[PDB]
Amino acid sequence: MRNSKVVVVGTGFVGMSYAYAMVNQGTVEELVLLDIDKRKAEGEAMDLNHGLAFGPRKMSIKAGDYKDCKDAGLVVITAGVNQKEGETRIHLLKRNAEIIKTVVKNIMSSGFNGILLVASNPVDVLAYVAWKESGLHHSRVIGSGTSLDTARLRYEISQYIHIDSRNVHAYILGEHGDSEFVCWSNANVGAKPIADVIDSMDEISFEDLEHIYLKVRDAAYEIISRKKATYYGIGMALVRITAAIFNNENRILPISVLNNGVYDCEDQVYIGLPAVLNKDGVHHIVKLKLNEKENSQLNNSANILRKNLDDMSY
Amino acid sequence: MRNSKVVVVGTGFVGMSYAYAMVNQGTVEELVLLDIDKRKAEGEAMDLNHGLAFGPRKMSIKAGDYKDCKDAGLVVITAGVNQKEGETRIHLLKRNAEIIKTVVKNIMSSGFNGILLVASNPVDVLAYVAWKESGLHHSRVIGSGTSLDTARLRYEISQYIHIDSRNVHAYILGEHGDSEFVCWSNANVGAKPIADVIDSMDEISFEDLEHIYLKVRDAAYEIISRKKATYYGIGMALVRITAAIFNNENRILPISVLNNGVYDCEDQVYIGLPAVLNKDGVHHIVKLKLNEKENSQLNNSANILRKNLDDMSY
Amino acid sequence: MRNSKVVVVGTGFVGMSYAYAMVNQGTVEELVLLDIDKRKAEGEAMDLNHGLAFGPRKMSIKAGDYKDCKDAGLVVITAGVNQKEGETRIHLLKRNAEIIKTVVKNIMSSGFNGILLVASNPVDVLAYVAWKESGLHHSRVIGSGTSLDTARLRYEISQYIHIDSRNVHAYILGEHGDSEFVCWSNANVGAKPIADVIDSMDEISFEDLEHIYLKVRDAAYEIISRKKATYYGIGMALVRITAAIFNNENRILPISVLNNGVYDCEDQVYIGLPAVLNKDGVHHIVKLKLNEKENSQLNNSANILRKNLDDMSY
Amino acid sequence: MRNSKVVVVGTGFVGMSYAYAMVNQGTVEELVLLDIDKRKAEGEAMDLNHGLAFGPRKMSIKAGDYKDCKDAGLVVITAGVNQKEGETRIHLLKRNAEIIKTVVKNIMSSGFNGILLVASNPVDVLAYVAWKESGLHHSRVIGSGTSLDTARLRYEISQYIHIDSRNVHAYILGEHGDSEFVCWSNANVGAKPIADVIDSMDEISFEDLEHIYLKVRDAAYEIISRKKATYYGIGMALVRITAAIFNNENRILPISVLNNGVYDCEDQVYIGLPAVLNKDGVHHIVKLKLNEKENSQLNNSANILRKNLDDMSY
Ligand SMILES: [Cl-]
Ligand SMILES: [Cl-]
Ligand SMILES: [Cl-]
Ligand SMILES: [Cl-]
Ligand SMILES: [Cl-]
Ligand SMILES: [Cl-]
Ligand SMILES: [Cl-]
Ligand SMILES: [Cl-]
Ligand code: NA
Ligand code: NA
Ligand code: NA
Ligand code: NA
Repeated sequence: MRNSKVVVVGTGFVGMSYAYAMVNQGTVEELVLLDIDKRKAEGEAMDLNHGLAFGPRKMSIKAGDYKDCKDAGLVVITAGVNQKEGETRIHLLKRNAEIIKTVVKNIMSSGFNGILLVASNPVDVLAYVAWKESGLHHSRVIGSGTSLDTARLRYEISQYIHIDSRNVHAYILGEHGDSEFVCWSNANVGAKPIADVIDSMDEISFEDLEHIYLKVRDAAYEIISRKKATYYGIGMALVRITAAIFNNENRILPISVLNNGVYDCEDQVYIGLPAVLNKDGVHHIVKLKLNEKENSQLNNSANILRKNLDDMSY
Repeated sequence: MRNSKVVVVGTGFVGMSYAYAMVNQGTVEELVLLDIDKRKAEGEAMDLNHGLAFGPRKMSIKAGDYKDCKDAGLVVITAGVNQKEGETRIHLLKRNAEIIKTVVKNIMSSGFNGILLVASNPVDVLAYVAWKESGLHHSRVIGSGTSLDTARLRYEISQYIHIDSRNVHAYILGEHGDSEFVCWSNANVGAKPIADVIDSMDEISFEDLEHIYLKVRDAAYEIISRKKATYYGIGMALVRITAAIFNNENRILPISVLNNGVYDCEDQVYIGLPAVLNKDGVHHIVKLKLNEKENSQLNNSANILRKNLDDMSY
Repeated sequence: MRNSKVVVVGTGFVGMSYAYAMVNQGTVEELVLLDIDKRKAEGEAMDLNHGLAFGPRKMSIKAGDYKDCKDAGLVVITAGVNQKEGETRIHLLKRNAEIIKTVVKNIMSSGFNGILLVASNPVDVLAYVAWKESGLHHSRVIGSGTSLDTARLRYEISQYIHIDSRNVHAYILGEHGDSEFVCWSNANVGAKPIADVIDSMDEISFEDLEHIYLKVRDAAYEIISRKKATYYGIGMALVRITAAIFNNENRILPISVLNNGVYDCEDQVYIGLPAVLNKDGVHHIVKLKLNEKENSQLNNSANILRKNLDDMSY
Repeated sequence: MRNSKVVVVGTGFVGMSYAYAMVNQGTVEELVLLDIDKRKAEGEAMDLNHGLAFGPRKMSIKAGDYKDCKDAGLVVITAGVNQKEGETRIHLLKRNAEIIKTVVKNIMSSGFNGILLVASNPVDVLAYVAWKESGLHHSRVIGSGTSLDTARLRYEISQYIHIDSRNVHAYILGEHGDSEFVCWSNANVGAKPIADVIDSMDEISFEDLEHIYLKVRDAAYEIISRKKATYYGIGMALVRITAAIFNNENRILPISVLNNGVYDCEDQVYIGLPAVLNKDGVHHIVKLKLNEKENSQLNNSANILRKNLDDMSY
């Protein structure tokens, strides 16, 4: 048995770029848009529906309510708030946790028993929050984690070596935020280790690697400073996560998942790690052999998230 | 010989929804984004590029300048301005005509010799302006016209009769604006005339038709009033027009084209009519047998646009 | 709830062209191949599986047994036999009916409760046979009927008027065989009636229509005489029927369906008529207004099939 | 500038499975089929054309002659002969070399200046022959090499570890034939080296690797013995090679290429190696660090092909 219904909670540019990308890719049959501003969600459903006669797939799209979650295979949460003038980061963190809690309680009230995908920032902490408040098994609750950071990394590398970015197999791990890091010890192009690529190609050197990490680190800021917000990138990352689940792919993607003893960092954190996705959610987390530097960086990143969660009394 | 490069002029939500939809559909290989705010166009190119590692097609995407138009197969113009406090409609009409003129002169300076597609509103008058200022043959300059209105119509009909909207073959003709009208005399579902569908199906009646026309008429307003602007719909319409040209389809779509004696309304207006699109642009305009009411409505619509153009001293 | 499993019974070139086309289009997730020659089905599954690492969709493909039908959403039957030296047409007709009966009993034994799609020839009579032997409701048993004849017709017309064949909306109706006929009274290009197209375009005349009918009539023979058998065409027709069902499209396609009083020809025959397909099978048969000639031709075609069925004591 | 025309020479099941797969994937716009049996090629073009009204892309498909190669971007050669009763392997090798020579001379006579892709067996020797007889630069002449063997390898590995085969990044190198070998030293799943996968997963062990190599070695025989010939697998491999070129991907695929000093085996052989493909053909061969065993195996494989070529007085 298979499901083909996704509910999107929050119709800001992240949720709607995701929805539009799904419409253009024909990812699923049925889409339901939820927003605290019901009129806005209705307008967004009109605007999506009006392009369908030109789209690749027959779809059913509507604005709905939490009761529409009941038989949804996936709910994607993008809701949250922005820092107010004078507001501390812990205060805001707590306001976003309360929003996620409320969304998740409303989703669970419907009878929903599918998978939760959190894209709201800070995504690692909010995925943990959603996991705890949902009562669901952690293999059924994920966050988008470093999937977009990873796509950025592949893009940047591809510009040095002029190889299809889809042939670049390297991950950003850890917190989706300032403490993320590149796993260079397990990076290849095609089947070829990155260290060998560096030795072979004049196009890419050791110095470029640190530059690329910085570019990946600064990418969100850079986009926000130029066009107010970033959303096309995450929209396609969320589509890809969705497709791995509905197409039952057993695809390896870096996403926010509960470590739970897989890596030797903090067990009780959601954090960006490569994981196998299929129709049932997370099949398992892939355990990479990290070098000493990367393991240290993963520990640092996990400690940071665990402190955040402690401070939110989670 | 084939081209696979599109330039988008103006990176507001219409131009960028179009670009993102192309990225998700893999419509063409190469995309160049132009905007008077160069930093903004650069941010938009970053945000699109970051989703490519998850996209269906290898692409080259960058922010560029008018010189990048030189070997573009298609330039899509979305630039323009909004009414200022106190501004007359003729004043604003003239300010938009001057913007189009300037864009088009800059495009032609590059050596460009491809096709122009105008999506800026009011699209029928601005397509005529672009045609005149470009010096190009009118088969190489088009506007998006009533292609989106037509998709809306198909969507609305599909909701009554519960048939795939892509099986609904009916057009909105005329001005993309208040004087557009439904061509009911040439409308079918599958191969079946709409009048026969009405007789057969309890699901749809003569009264529903006038309602559907009103819904189509009010659709933009409705969306704008709920989410500030409409853009997902036109984005997919522009993709479809683009695909008909780059895939050399000889596809019939209702778009803004120079009447030029095909219908018996004003010859010297661009107006929404069904037309055959292929790699060379407009192969010919399809001439439908209109009934007396529709012919009158087309004349009214053409007269309105011709008066607009006169008033702009075109 | 949605299904994504198809079983193919008979792995000759029709069944396997269908399967390969599905693999290349990514139509469904799961495919099971059945053949009385188990080793052959296993070889075909190997050969399909080996292309998947290059395919657009993750799939599960295997050779199986009738018990694999139990949770299949669709079983496509292509099994049957060829005329032996000296064999009468009624004898062979009866040998094919017994094969279909046996296949269908074996399918039903599994607990299967999905949709049956018969492609074996003569498809209209064998669809009726499959319907009767299955015990299923007639909306859940169909044949491929004149869907391919219809694609041929659209192709031929497109070559005269140089319009995308997918914009040509015209049907072949009746028996998939010598008594099929073109429904010219309900034929259009885009939204434009074919009679108007003829008047407008020097490219197509009344004389061409009879020629086109003859071409469509002779197409199978022509292909068989040049490459031994026809199978790429039907393979893509079967994919399209499958996609209408699994994508729940409410798509109108001409297929073999039980008339049952919809048209005024024989009620108890399966015959090629336009029908609405969705995830539940046939939603309804579309009733076209036929002209006097076409109605007569449909009656002739139905009488022929009814005589065939009588002669088989169905 | 971009091309979108492919010519297929030889319409047996390899050439036609390739063509049909392209039609179902919409790989290119224009297809021309050539065969010494012109009637057969015409029948194959009919059978393909008849499915287009149901296909994803508008296409132009016809049977043609060598003059149609003139503006083709790619010619795919599948022509050749089978061993006769009593015939030595060197005799037959020479008969196939003469066929390739004749095809290639006829292609070059047209004015063709695109890329040659040889799929005829033995593909490595015949790619060299085509290269020499064509007068073209070796970056513009390739063979399908071990691309299919590689897809088989990925499929087999995926069945042990239950990961999307498209996440399995490992190559078969060398002769497409008995002396091919797995490059285990440069094999990963996602970004994770295969040795680490073996250590982590109970699902796959060192012993399985030798078994998998044997399965890959025996795959063609196995399929041939069950269904007479193998062709669906190579058909999709050829599509993938084609797509890398027409979509200008800079994609890494293992194909037959002229070693020419890249690896330290024989310089003057075509042999299966990973290579970067884009619109211009082979950008460069990727040089992997091979371990001692693999380097020896590559040398053995190259020596075998060089002896074959010597024996054919190439
Ligand atoms: Cl569903
Ligand atoms: Cl939001
Ligand atoms: Cl291009
Ligand atoms: Cl703008
Ligand atoms: Cl399923
Ligand atoms: Cl069979
Ligand atoms: Cl071309
Ligand atoms: Cl051949
Ligand atoms: Na280097
Ligand atoms: Na009615
Ligand atoms: Na005519
Ligand atoms: Na193991």
